[PDB]
Amino acid sequence: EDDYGELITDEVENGINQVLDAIKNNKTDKLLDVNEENFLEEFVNQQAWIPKYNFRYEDPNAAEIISYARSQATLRRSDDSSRRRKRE
Amino acid sequence: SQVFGVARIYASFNDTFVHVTDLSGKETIARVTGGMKVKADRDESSPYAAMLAAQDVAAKCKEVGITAVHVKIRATGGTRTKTPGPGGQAALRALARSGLRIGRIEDVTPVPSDS
Amino acid sequence: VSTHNRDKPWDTDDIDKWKIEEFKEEDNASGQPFAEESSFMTLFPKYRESYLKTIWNDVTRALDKHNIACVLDLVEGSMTVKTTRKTYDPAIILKARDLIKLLARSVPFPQAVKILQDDMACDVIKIGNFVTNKERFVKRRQRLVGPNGNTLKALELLTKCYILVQGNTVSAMGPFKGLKEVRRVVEDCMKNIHPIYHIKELMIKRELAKRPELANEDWSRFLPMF
Amino acid sequence: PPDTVLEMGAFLHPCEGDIVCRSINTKIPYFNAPIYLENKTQVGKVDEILGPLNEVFFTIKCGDGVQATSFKEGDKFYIAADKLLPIERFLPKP
Amino acid sequence: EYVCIVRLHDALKDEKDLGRSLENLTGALFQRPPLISAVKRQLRVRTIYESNLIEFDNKRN
RNA sequence: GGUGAAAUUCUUGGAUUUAUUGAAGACUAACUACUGCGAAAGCAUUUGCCAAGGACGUUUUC
Repeated sequence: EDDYGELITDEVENGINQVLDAIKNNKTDKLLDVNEENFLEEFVNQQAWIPKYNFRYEDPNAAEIISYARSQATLRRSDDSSRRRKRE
Repeated sequence: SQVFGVARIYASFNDTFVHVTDLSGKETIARVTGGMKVKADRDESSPYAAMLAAQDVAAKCKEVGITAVHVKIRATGGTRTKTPGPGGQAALRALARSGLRIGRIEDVTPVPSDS
Repeated sequence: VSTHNRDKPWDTDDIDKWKIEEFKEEDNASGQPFAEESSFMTLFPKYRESYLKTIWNDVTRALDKHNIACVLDLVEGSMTVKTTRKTYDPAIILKARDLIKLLARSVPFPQAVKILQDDMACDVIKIGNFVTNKERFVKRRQRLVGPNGNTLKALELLTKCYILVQGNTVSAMGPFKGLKEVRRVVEDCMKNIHPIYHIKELMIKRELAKRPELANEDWSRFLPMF
Repeated sequence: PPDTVLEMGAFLHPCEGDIVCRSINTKIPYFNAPIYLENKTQVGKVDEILGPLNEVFFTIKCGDGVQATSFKEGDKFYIAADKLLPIERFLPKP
Repeated sequence: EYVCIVRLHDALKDEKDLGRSLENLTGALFQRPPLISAVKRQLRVRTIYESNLIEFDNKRN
C-alpha cells in the first residue's frame, strides 16, 4: 500500500511542473501542440500530502475521524439473536 | 374526472428521460429525451432541455388526456451514483408548471447489496 | 458519432440553460394538492441520536418553511419526511429525503440545511465494501483526510464542495461536477490510487480550463497519465 | 440518571400522542416526574393521573423524538423511586 | 348532580365502551382541577356516587 | 453511451427506456461500527444441525 506518491515520482513532478510553466507562459506553439492559490502552492511544493460552516476544514478538529462505541444505552429496540434464544 | 398515467423520469448526470406510460406499464403513451430538446451533448444534462422535454411530454399527455401523473424518479443506480441528475428536478417542476396533478412520489433507484 | 440525429434550431445559445427558475404556490396550474401522500424513511446510527434530539425542532422549522411534515421516532430509530396538503413543490420531498440522509450521515445541520436550496446537491459514497481488511480500510480512509486535513481542504479546493468522511460513508454537498469529481477521487482512493494523483490531475485540468485554446483541444496529451 | 427504577406502568392506549398506562405499582407518582425504560432511558414525563382507587391509570406526555405508536401492549415503563407518594396521603384525614 | 354532554374526537368501535368506562369511573376518583378553576391544581380524591348514560350517538359523537 | 470538451461502439432491423417470463453467476442495501468476535485471513437474510471458544467466578493429581 503506497502512501507517499510512489507513481508520481520526482521526475514526473518535474515534468508536470514544466508542462504547467509552459501552459502559464501561454505560448502559441505550446498551445497548438488569505488566498487559496497560495495554500495550494504551499501544499504542492512542500509535499503536504506526504505525512511527517462553509467547509469542513474551517471547523476545528477536522483532521481527526471521530470514533464511537459499538454499544450505547438507547431507546432503540434490539432484536435478540437466535443464539441467545437457543441458549435460553 | 381523473386520468392516471405514470410518468417515469430518468435523472442521470448525462441526460434526462421523461416517459409517460399507462398504469399497468404495458402500454407507453410517450417518451422524450434530453438530447431530443438540445443538439449539444453537454446540453443534455442542462435543466432547460429537461424542462422542454417535460413540456413536450405534458403536451402529449394532454393530447392523450392524462390529467394526473404518478412520478417515479430513477437515478443511475447500480455501481454508479444514486444522486438524481440536475434535470430531473427541473423536469418535475416543469410537469408541475404544465398543470397536471402530481400523484405519489417514490424513488425507484436500484441499490445493490454489494459489488 | 451521433448517427441519425435530427437538428435542433429551436435551441438558442444566448439562453442560459444552466439558469434555474424559482417556484411559487401559484406555479402549478392544477390548483389541487397531491392525490396520495408520499413519505421517505431513513435510519440513523445510534451515536447521532442525542444530537438529533437537540436539533429536530429546528429541522422542523426549516421544513415548516417548505410545508413538509417530519417525524423522528427513536424506537424504530427512523426519520420520515412526508408531503402535506399545503405542499406545492413536487421536488421538495426529494430534497427533504436528501436532508434526512445527510443528517443521518453526520453532516451538521447548519451545513445540511442548504440542501433545500435548488442549486445544492448531495452524494453519499459507500466505502465499506471496497476492501475487507480493517487496517487497509482505515489507512485508505486516512489518505482522504491526510495530515491536518490539508489534502481534504485541497479536495474542497478541487470541487468547492463540503466533504465529510464518517465511518463507511463520504458525504459531499455541492455542484454536480464537483460531486462527480469527488466520487472519482473517493472510489479511486478506496481502490488504493492515491488522492494526490487525482488532485494534481484536477489542478492541471483547471489550468487547462483557464485557457480556451487548451479547453478546445484534448487535455489528455498535456496532462500526465494516471 | 436515576440510581434505581421501579415498575410504574403498563402500556394501554397511545391516544393523542400520549401514553396511557395501567399503574402496576401501588403508589402515586409525582406530576411531571420523568418516566424511564429499564435501561434507565427517559421516554417522557407524567402528564395526568386518573382512574378509580382500585384501578389507577396515568398518562405520560412523551418527550420529543418519541412517538406513541412505536410501543406495543405489555410494555413496561419505569420511574425513579423518589418520585412516588403514598396513596393514603391523598385520602381524607380521619 | 349534573347532566353532561361529552364530545368524543373519534367514533368508538362499539357503543358499550362508553357505558363500561362510565361505570368504571363511578366511585372514588383521582382528579386535578383545571387551569380555569381559581383553586390550586392538586391531586384530590373525589367521589362520584352514581352515573347513568342517558344517550350516546356515534354519528353525532 | 461517456467526457472538461471529446472520442470508440449500439441501432428506425427498435439503439435507449418501461413491463413480464426463463436461465446463470454473485451479494445480503440502511441499522454499521479503527471500542464486538477471530491467532491471522476475515466476519450481520430466515430456519435448523455440528464442533470449538472469549471475558468472570470456584478451583486444579497441576
